[PDB]
Amino acid sequence: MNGTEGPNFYVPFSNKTGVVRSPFEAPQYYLAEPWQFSMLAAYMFLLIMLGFPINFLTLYVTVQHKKLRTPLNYILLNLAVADLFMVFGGFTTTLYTSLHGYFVFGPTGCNLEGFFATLGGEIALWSLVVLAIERYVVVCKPMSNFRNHAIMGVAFTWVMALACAAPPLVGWSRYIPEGMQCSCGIDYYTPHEETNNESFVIYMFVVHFIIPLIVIFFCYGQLVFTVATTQKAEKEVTRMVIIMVIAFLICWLPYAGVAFYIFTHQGSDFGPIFMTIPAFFAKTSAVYNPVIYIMMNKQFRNCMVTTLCC
Amino acid sequence: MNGTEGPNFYVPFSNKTGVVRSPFEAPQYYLAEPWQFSMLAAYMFLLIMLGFPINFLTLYVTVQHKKLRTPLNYILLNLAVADLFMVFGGFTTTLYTSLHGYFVFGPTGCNLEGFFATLGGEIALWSLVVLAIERYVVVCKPMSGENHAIMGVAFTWVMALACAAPPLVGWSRYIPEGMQCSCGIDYYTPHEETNNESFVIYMFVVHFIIPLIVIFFCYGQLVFATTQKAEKEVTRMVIIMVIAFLICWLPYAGVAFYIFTHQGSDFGPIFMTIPAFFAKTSAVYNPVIYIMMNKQFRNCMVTTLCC
Amino acid sequence: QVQLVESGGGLVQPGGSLRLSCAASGFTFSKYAMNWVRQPPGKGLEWVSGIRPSGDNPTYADSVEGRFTIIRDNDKKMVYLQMTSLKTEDTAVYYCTRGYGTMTIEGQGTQVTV
Amino acid sequence: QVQLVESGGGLVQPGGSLRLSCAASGFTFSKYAMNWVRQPPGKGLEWVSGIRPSGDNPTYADSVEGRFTIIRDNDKKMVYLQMTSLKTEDTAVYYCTRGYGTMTIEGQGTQVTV
Ligand SMILES: *[C@@H]1O[C@H](CO)[C@@H](O[C@@H]2O[C@H](CO)[C@@H](O[C@@H]3O[C@H](CO[C@H]4O[C@H](CO)[C@@H](O)[C@H](O)[C@@H]4O)[C@@H](O)[C@H](O[C@H]4O[C@H](CO)[C@@H](O)[C@H](O)[C@@H]4O[C@@H]4O[C@H](CO)[C@@H](O)[C@H](O)[C@H]4NC(C)=O)[C@@H]3O)[C@H](O)[C@H]2NC(C)=O)[C@H](O)[C@H]1NC(C)=O
Ligand SMILES: *[C@@H]1O[C@H](CO)[C@@H](O[C@@H]2O[C@H](CO)[C@@H](O[C@@H]3O[C@H](CO[C@H]4O[C@H](CO)[C@@H](O)[C@H](O)[C@@H]4O)[C@@H](O)[C@H](O[C@H]4O[C@H](CO)[C@@H](O)[C@H](O)[C@@H]4O)[C@@H]3O)[C@H](O)[C@H]2NC(C)=O)[C@H](O)[C@H]1NC(C)=O
Ligand SMILES: *[C@@H]1O[C@H](CO)[C@@H](O[C@@H]2O[C@H](CO)[C@@H](O[C@@H]3O[C@H](CO)[C@@H](O)[C@H](O)[C@@H]3O)[C@H](O)[C@H]2NC(C)=O)[C@H](O)[C@H]1NC(C)=O
Ligand SMILES: *[C@@H]1O[C@H](CO)[C@@H](O[C@@H]2O[C@H](CO)[C@@H](O)[C@H](O)[C@H]2NC(C)=O)[C@H](O)[C@H]1NC(C)=O
Ligand SMILES: *C/C=C(C)/C=C\C=C(C)\C=C\C1=C(C)CCCC1(C)C
Ligand SMILES: *C/C=C(C)/C=C\C=C(C)\C=C\C1=C(C)CCCC1(C)C
Repeated sequence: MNGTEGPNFYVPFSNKTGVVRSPFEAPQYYLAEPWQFSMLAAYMFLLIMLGFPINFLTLYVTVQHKKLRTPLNYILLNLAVADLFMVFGGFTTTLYTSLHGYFVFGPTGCNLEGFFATLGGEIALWSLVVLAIERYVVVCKPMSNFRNHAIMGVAFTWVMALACAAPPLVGWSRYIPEGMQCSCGIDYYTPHEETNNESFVIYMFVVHFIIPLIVIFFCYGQLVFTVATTQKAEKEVTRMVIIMVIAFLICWLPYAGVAFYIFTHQGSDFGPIFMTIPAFFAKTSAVYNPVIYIMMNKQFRNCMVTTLCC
Repeated sequence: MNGTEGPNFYVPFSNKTGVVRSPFEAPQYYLAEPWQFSMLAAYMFLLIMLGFPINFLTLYVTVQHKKLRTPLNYILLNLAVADLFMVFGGFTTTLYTSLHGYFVFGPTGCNLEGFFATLGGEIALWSLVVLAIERYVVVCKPMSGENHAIMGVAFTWVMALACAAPPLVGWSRYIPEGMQCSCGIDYYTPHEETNNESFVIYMFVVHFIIPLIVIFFCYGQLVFATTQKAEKEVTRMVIIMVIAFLICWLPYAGVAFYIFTHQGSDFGPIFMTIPAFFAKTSAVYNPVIYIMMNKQFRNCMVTTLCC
Repeated sequence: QVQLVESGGGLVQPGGSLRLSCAASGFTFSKYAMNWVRQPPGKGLEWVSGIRPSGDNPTYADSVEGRFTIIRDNDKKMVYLQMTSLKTEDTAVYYCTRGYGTMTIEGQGTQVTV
Repeated sequence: QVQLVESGGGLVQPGGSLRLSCAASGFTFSKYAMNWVRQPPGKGLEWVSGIRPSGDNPTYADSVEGRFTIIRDNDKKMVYLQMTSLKTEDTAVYYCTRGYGTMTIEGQGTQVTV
């Protein structure tokens, strides 16, 4: 056979040699070189290392200041909250697993890694849905004499992200080790009708990916004839919303595309390095978002220095 | 039968009950509650977490800028280098061990934890020796920048390696302390074969007391816009840098001596582990002052951050 | 409630022949693959043969290369194993497994004694 | 080069008596503590008795509490163990260890059979 399915797992490496083992029971150094696993753990350290301070400080500065309560700041705090849940909930497990070479914690260890990494991307996505709607409403002005909502828009992201990440934990779909068996994700591989993950993947791609992209590019399509305070706060913020999506598309397409490729070509000849590269690349979702919020939005950068240099 | 000595280790907990195990072989959750070990790992995370950025940025800003080459900046870079060696060399091992509850790496894992933590404190101490001499020479002026300071940085790494290296060689050894999560110089067991008893006298007097004499000697000499501030604020910070050092390392240094004298007495694992882990703030506290007090650097730090 | 029948098999003399069966029940059959796995006396499980969901490309172990041959019926939910020119070591208890793995649903199988 | 002699001991009848010895060589004796440890047939090592470097405070196991008594000579580098009112289970091979641990430097031992 090409891969190696099991009750919990699917190892993309033939078990003709008899070498293949469960990635919960024993290490997976036969998949790739042992130093390549330390390369993950090293890379994964830097995600945790630069993740915590940027997300924590951004959360701290936003809450500390009574000012900075524009919807943009609410969502970029909402991300910073989720990004911390990534760093602590998910990234710890993968950094620990990357070292050992297998999910030594167990099947529940896999759930942590997949769950919070799934939230991070979905909460970030559904946030870009809210931002796209927010930048649309201010520019095009569909409702007159209009300009609370952001707090309900933050509730939207956590409601929709939990409609993605939670069901795997419940029963519909499951989290399963991917690539080098160091990360986890939605079961694109084994059909596992008992779990019904085939139906969930259609659900996840359309509902939890494609529909957003329609709504974002719908709202962007309204600002085609379009593109001191109102001339900059309209421009720079809406400009950053675009750059926030551009970075998202660079980040999550690699994984999303490979996930679809594997969903179609279940059982085909593909190795562990195929998925693990775009999978671990997508874990920059913790750090890249609140780098832009500092880098582009200088309004925040000024008030960030207030917190640091008191 | 108060403690429990072994070939590699000494567990401060009686093995009458038969429960005691080697802190290289099995976890030490019988010493204290399991959550107290997670309290270490949690605390130890924050040391690594706030350690890397402050030491890295301080190293980056100092090197990036062609300016800021005063001896003060050379040493506070020298610290930032050592403090990174603490965070990566030592603190990783203890954070990993704090979780598992024992040095699962092995005897060499202990050496890492003790070695770089010993350097960090000695390199910091021998740096305060250099600073004390530097502030003395400018004020009292016996002699009528980027040379002497560079040789003064070589002094710290020469003297710190006279402390931390010999344990690795044979004279003295690194041994797990308190909860068996940190390591340090063998105060508990004489281990005459290693001759750690002789080293402890060496370490206290020669590595620590001699410096304190030289620092308070130089401070004793200073009892009676640019030059009026650069002389004051820098020499003021040198004092605050020592004050913080005395708060940091006396707890451990005192307990280490207490145990050295009262070898085999009735003391628990919580006795040493508190001042031991408290002293691991040596990674972060030094280059907080360099930002907090010295505003000259703080300005040029913002240049690197906010371009 | 998934159920895999393990029909066919019994006592056969050395250098003989035998055609096993594996009736599938209670799942979308043609939507995943199936394998054959045996349990020799004393030694661990051996992955015998495997085949794709469509049934196009079969794969065999080096132990029973060419001698055994696997084929499936997607319409009637069945998997066969025409074992020819047997040997003494082929003495085992044969199971058919789902997916690509060695985990065996149900049990008992078929006592193939050579 | 450290050497620990294991003098005294042999065959004794139940409820008897026996005084063991442990001559130290090639180290600062009075600067360390010393213990006694035995090896029963089949069962793991038992820490019997222990004493401080000075020799002030001795400690015994509950197994041999009061019956055995430990005492050391710092001047002549010796450690004794006056074992009185023995039992059948005391049948073991006795060693004297350094520090406070059950790790035994290589010793002749002594076959105490009751
Ligand atoms: C990838 O591929 C590799 C190799 O191709 C494969 O590894 C094998 O995995 C199987 C399990 O999936 C292992 O088989 C088990 O072996 C057990 C004992 O084997 C050890 O000892 C022998 C010494 O003879 C060694 O050669 C061997 O290496 C092992 O160290 C065996 O106990 C297991 O089977 C018994 O138990 C199960 C569970 O209860 C039961 O269902 C079985 O029926 C069986 O019990 C026996 O049943 C018979 C028939 O009814 C009965 O008569 C008998 O009394 C029972 N047994 C007794 C005496 O009590 C099981 O066969 C195998 O050893 C592995 N090989 C290796 C690598 O060593 C991986 O599984 C593959 N990876 C995956 C999962 O994708
Ligand atoms: C704190 O105090 C405890 C008190 O128990 C110490 O634990 C004992 O440590 C000794 C160390 O030698 C162990 O002794 C050895 O036991 C081996 C067998 O142990 C297993 O099997 C027995 C079955 O009888 C079980 O009861 C036991 O639980 C184990 O599963 C023997 O094989 C050893 O003998 C061999 O090595 C010795 C080396 O000195 C030779 O002299 C022998 O000839 C032989 O080759 C040996 O006797 C003892 O088993 C431990 N007890 C327990 C609880 O199992 C701790 O060591 C101590 N703390 C520390 C780490 O210092
Ligand atoms: C393991 O992976 C390999 C590579 O993906 C799989 O190979 C594929 O095998 C099928 C069946 O033999 C091929 O289908 C046939 O392709 C030819 C030419 O494209 C076509 O004319 C036939 O009608 C038929 O569709 C498929 O092309 C082939 N892929 C390639 C091009 O390498 C293999 O099947 C996998 N193993 C298992 C266990 O399925
Ligand atoms: C364990 O520690 C206790 C406390 O230090 C020791 O008790 C002392 O014993 C000495 C004699 O050996 C006395 O002079 C002291 O007065 C005791 N201290 C008090 C007041 O408790 C004890 O000996 C130690 N046990 C061992 C064998 O290590
Ligand atoms: C390293 C661990 C990872 C990547 C775990 C899970 C990731 C997903 C389930 C990602 C899927 C998608 C997201 C988050 C973004 C839009 C496309 C998507 C639905 C494929
Ligand atoms: C957490 C790990 C630690 C404390 C490891 C080792 C520490 C020492 C050997 C410390 C000793 C001393 C230093 C570094 C500072 C001055 C006093 C000292 C000589 C006791």
